Amino acid sequence: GRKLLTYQVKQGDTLNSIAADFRISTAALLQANPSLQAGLTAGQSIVIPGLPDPYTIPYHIAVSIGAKTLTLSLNNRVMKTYPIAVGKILTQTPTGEFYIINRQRNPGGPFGAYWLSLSKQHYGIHGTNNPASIGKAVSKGCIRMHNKDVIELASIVPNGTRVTINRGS
Amino acid sequence: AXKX
Amino acid sequence: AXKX
Amino acid sequence: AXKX
Amino acid sequence: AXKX
Amino acid sequence: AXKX
Amino acid sequence: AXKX
Repeated sequence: GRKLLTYQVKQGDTLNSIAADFRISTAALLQANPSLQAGLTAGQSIVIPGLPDPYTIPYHIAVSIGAKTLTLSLNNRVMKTYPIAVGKILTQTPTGEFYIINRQRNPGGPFGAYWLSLSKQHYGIHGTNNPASIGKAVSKGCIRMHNKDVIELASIVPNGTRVTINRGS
Repeated sequence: AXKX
Repeated sequence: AXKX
Repeated sequence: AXKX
Repeated sequence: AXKX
Repeated sequence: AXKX
Repeated sequence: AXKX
């Protein structure tokens, strides 16, 4: 048995945009889900080739927008809580149920050592070159954490990890 | 959306 | 967010 | 659905 | 998933 | 334009 | 998660 990730799509999201945002092959999407080439079925759980099952992952990331913090829960038990930075785009999602699609290791630039690609380019998590910008709200930036925090997270959590971006209010 |  |  |  |  |  |  090969337990893979399952993403739920809606009606309006362009297939090309989905493949691009997910950084995956468009052909692979049609490979796992041959119905996509015909039409976008809203409410259907599509299979993402290369992504593991998000329930098998014994790590739950509970993001709190109003508290600007990331609650890392191991086996449904809170293990650590680190301060994070969120943008106006993060306040949009009330539930924010997203999964990690891939993780970039050492981009060379001021990305913060590591880059965690989520199911949305503006809802992704990464470090930074200025830790003073962490813990507060930013204009239109993505989820930012400390250099050590993202390193710790990338070591504890794998791929497909369920990040729940809750506003808290 | 986007990225960094 | 986008008629039908 | 998703549990064991 | 699913040849098998 | 955004490899990895 | 989340029921419609």
